[PDB]
Amino acid sequence: LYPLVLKQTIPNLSEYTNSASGPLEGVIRRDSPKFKDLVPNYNRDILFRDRLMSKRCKEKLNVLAYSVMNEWPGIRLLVTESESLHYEGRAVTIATSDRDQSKYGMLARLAVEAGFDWVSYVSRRHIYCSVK
Amino acid sequence: STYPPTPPNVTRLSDESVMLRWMVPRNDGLPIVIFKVQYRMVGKRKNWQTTNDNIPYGKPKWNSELGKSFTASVTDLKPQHTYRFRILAVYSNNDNKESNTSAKFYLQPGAALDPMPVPELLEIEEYSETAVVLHWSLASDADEHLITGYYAYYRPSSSAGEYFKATIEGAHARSFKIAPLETATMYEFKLQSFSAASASEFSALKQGRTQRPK
Repeated sequence: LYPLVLKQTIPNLSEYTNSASGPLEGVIRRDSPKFKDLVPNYNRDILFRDRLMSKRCKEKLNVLAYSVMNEWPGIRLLVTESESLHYEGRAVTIATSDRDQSKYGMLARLAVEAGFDWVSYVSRRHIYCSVK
Repeated sequence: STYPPTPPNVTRLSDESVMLRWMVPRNDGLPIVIFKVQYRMVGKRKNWQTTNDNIPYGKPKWNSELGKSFTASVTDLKPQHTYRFRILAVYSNNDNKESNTSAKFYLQPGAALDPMPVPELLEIEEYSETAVVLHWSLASDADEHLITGYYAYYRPSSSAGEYFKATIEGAHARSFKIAPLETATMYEFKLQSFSAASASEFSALKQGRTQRPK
């Protein structure tokens, strides 16, 4: 299970395609009839730099949270942001609590393992993940 | 600390593929476990593409007084487009570091380019327990001024994996030691001549075994 490298994507294909996170949809606003569906994540072992996410997002973000702690006992997952799926709650921008950029490739792999539908090593600063 | 690969140098293999060559300079930083290969189109809306291969660092640590050099192909490229290429090293701590990018490389169609000489590959010299020596010839006609060197492709016999590649420079070479190889192991080998602009059809695929420990 190799870590991802800068700009690597698993699966190795486009985000909005089928085998990945599936299609885009409605941009969710405060007035939106959708707005009631975006759930908060009050997992205490996830650090937020925001708490409001889609349903599948939470499911996988929680497995990854405890997967990070699993891979590195004492470390915590950090969510830094919750035209892409961010306005829909279906995308996260993540790092680790100890800010170890050298772990990011590994974190990316852990987001895949944790069952995110599409992971993208977008920068040295942070990893992008999304769900269908 | 972690020392990056040099930017890859590119030669054209066919209308849809290229060979990349790079080095890791001698350094006391962390060991590299694998390299990943990335390319991107120069132009519209364009992102970095990662190929599926995980190129192993292999042994030994260094194959020269300067570092260790590597050869790898990128295939399934769209013809008649400009690309840039880079190499990413994965270190023993699972971090990664990318090379500087190559120069813009236009992928030529083959119509204007001259056929390269096909090497005639001779039986594999079963040199040692850990090495083999390839020998070949060039047809009488061959314009040797066209040739920069030869690319060798080899893998365990019957393996479904991608061929390992190695580069031998010099039109006048007619032999090449492939090493270190696994002991008592059947490999299959093919060879092509190359220049910057193209590369020959392949020699016959030849099988050869490293020696069995007595």
